Amino acid sequence: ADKELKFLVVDDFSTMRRIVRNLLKELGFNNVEEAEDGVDALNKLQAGGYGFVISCWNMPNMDGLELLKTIRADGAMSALPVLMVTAEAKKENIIAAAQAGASGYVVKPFTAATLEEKLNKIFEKLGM
Repeated sequence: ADKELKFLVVDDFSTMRRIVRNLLKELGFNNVEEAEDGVDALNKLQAGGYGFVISCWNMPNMDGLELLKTIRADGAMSALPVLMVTAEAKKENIIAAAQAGASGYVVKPFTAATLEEKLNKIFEKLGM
């Protein structure tokens, strides 16, 4: 993969965003920006040049699922990789995400090695 891939880390918890950003940094992905909700994420993706989205499932105003659905329906970003992050694995959330086209899903807290594994599988899957 391209270590310069521009990531957008979405979560209403700044601590959670910080974690994710540091784990990416640990894997050598330094190009990272943050969004506090689905709306903010879309405003940012509309600026352009993003290559990957890592989004929390639960956020006020526009949750991860709605954001994901919006991205997938967007002509220009319809295939942007979207990894969903959740603190609780629920069979239904997983299925719902898959179906809406989530690139992957991970339960937090996770380590850089777990993240790496998820990212590599999506990169490959997307022949990235």
